[PDB]
Amino acid sequence: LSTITTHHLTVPPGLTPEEFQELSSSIAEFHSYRINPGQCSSLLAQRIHAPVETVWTVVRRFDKPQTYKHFIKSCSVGEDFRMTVGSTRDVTVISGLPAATSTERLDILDDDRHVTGFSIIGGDHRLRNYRSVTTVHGFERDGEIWTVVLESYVVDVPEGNTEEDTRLFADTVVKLNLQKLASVTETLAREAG
Amino acid sequence: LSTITTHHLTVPPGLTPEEFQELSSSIAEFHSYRINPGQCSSLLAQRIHAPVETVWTVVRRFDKPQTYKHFIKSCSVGEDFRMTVGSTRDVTVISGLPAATSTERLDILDDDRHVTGFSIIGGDHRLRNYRSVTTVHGFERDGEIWTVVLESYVVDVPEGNTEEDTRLFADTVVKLNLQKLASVTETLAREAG
Ligand SMILES: CC1=CC(=O)CC(C)(C)[C@@]1(O)/C=C/C(C)=C\C(=O)O
Ligand SMILES: CC1=CC(=O)CC(C)(C)[C@@]1(O)/C=C/C(C)=C\C(=O)O
Repeated sequence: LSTITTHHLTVPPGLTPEEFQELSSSIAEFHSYRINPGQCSSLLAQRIHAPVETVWTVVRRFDKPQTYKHFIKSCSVGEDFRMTVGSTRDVTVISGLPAATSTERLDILDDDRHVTGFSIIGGDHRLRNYRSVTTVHGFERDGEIWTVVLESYVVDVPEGNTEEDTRLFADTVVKLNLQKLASVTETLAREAG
Repeated sequence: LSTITTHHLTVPPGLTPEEFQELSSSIAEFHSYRINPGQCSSLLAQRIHAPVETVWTVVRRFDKPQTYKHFIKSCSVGEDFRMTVGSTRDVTVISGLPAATSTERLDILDDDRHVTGFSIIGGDHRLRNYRSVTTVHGFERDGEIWTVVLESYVVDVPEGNTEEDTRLFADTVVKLNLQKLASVTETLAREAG
């Protein structure tokens, strides 16, 4: 029947084992899900050579996904938008023609622990039951500093598609956006200001 | 009625004016098209800190688009594939679910001038009449060497879509793949071998 994910029990690509062992409790706490037979889930990681708060300042901007995500034509939150759990955004995504619309809900926002997450709750695309969580972590070794971002999701496998294609699609989207996040924040860190 | 494109008469993003003035004859020769009212066309550029042949070795691999393009699940050319004008490839693209299929024809392959191009001639997506050309150019200044890649396309604007969304879609795809090309070839150049 239902199962618990195992992301917190194996090393995700692009993470070292030493890094994983430092993150294993966070992965258990924030990146575990109970999933049903029609669902899949994945955990992706991205190392970033920038301080945590530099990365978090970008990651946390629910109303400006275009700043670290590809193919965002627009994102609207409506005036009086205040960043609070339950707020929603309408994203127009130009990954194809016509452009897709995704309505997304802010699920988590913890500025102290550097955790956020959202759920897709409308739109005209095929990803159903999509929910993701992103956490940001600082590392240090001999005075050197870096960040690891972890992003996991759960989603329904769409009718007529395999889990492997579903995971390949969502994994590729998340991985490429994490690479943009790394570039944007490493540029920020390099240039200071 | 029909018009000639003007890419060879203005500076595309990410190119310096000095670079453009060196490339203007190539842009006129390889990146100009006669287009009809229902069509749009764009020219994109990418500077790469690697020698021309390092970039060209990758650009020229019609059967391995996955090496510098995002979201390629597979590409099949069939046994006895020989790289000749008229050869075709079946690309499966995982930019959405279900994955798209594009059947593409090799239009140009000039290893001396570093020119290639392809036309989409089948599949189950919406891009109709898509044709692109890619050229690769070497620059030198005071012993320093770099490459510029130019990629242009012509495509039909799909029913119910604006030219601006059509250009935004194709421009973003091409720009992001040119960035992967730059990363892949700059890594190659940095590591030599
Ligand atoms: C890029 C794209 C293409 C689709 O077909 C679905 C949807 C529009 C939701 C999406 O924005 C997917 C976004 C995902 C998976 C994650 C994110 O944004 O963190
Ligand atoms: C990424 C993608 C999404 C689509 O919806 C159309 C198609 C499948 C053709 C495509 O491969 C487009 C590829 C383009 C424009 C250029 C290329 O490859 O040089």
